[PDB]
Amino acid sequence: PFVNKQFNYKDPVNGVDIAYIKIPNAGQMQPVKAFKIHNKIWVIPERDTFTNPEEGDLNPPPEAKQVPVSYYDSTYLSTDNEKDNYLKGVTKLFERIYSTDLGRMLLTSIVRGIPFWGGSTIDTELKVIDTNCINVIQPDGSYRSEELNLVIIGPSADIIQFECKSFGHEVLNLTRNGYGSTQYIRFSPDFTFGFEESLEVDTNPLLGAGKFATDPAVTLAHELIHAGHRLYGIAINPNRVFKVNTNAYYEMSGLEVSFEELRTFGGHDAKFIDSLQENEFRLYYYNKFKDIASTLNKAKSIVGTTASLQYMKNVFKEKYLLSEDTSGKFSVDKLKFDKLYKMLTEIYTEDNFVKFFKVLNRKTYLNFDKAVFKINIVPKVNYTIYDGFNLRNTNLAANFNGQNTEINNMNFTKLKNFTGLF
Amino acid sequence: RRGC
Ligand code: NA
Ligand SMILES: [Zn+2]
Repeated sequence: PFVNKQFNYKDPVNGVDIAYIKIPNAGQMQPVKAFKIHNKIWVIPERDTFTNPEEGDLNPPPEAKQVPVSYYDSTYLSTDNEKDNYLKGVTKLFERIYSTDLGRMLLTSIVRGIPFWGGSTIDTELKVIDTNCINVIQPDGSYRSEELNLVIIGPSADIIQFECKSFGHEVLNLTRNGYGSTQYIRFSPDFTFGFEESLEVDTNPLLGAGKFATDPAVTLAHELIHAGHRLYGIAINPNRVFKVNTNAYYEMSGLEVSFEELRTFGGHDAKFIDSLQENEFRLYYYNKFKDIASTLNKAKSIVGTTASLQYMKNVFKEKYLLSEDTSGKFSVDKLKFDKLYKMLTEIYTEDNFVKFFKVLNRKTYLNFDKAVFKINIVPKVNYTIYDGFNLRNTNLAANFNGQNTEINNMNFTKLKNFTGLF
Repeated sequence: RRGC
């Protein structure tokens, strides 16, 4: 299993994989109970009022002001039972993802994608960037710094606004310079989205109530794919967008979708990014990798004592798949770079995960959500690692009946309709 | 992110 231990929210802290921690949000905060579910990966069963000190208010704004696709509930994830269920739900989804070859590949890439040690001012020393770490309270009450790659945390005010967040740098654009940075994914396994089986209906803002439910494993995988891009510092600048001209409703509103999102979805959506620009990005990141290789060449000493210089240089040799000549200098091989870049951007996509999970899912990112449902994937009678909602040897096994909210209605409670509100 |  990906998660060797079946944590319970109330398990006593041990200061190792169950502990009170603080994140480097450049601000003050009371420690929060966190769980380390796998090497380099932690889960914080709390609403995220930490990564952005300006988004610490969960209370729903006036009914008069609150956009279309959004859902508020200041009380969600405030009780120990909810946190216990949250932990178990997130764990189950990691197992579902890991149970597929594609998921195993993605999670392996994520664990190997340690954020680069480029926090030093002297080019002759390798130093970690502290915002790619968390402070763990040890048994003696003292804090120790631990590097990590990924944190799954509850959503902020808008419960369904799932996304990847990471701490920036005063000068370096860590998610776009090949360095990478610790990724915090706002996510909840307790809700999901409703979509429509007919493409003409799903991509229309005035039609459909959301007959089918999105499998939460796909939603989490989508965020993990973004995390992968960001951990390897190859995310596409959000200002690079596609002026949607394939959907009259998007067009009439001049809506634009970032290339990063189209890439992440994959399939035909990825084709909206022309060859000219794809080549531009590819060369840009190849050069960034070259800079990382040269920085490693100049590294003559290492700061700290958490690992040897040789160990860390090797850690990044494996991450970026660099080559090493007779002398001992690192270089970026074109074939190896293209292979890794392609793996992270074309192999790891939402569309491919749908193929592996054998689930029904939106056929494109360019659609309109229909509704949000409350769900509970923890009980095996409701959802499993192997089949999600479409439980084998039951009436829900075929035709995605488990995702059909009308057939499997006991597993979904519609909380809000979005159709007609755009 | 999910989008529209
Ligand atoms: Na929208
Ligand atoms: Zn996204």
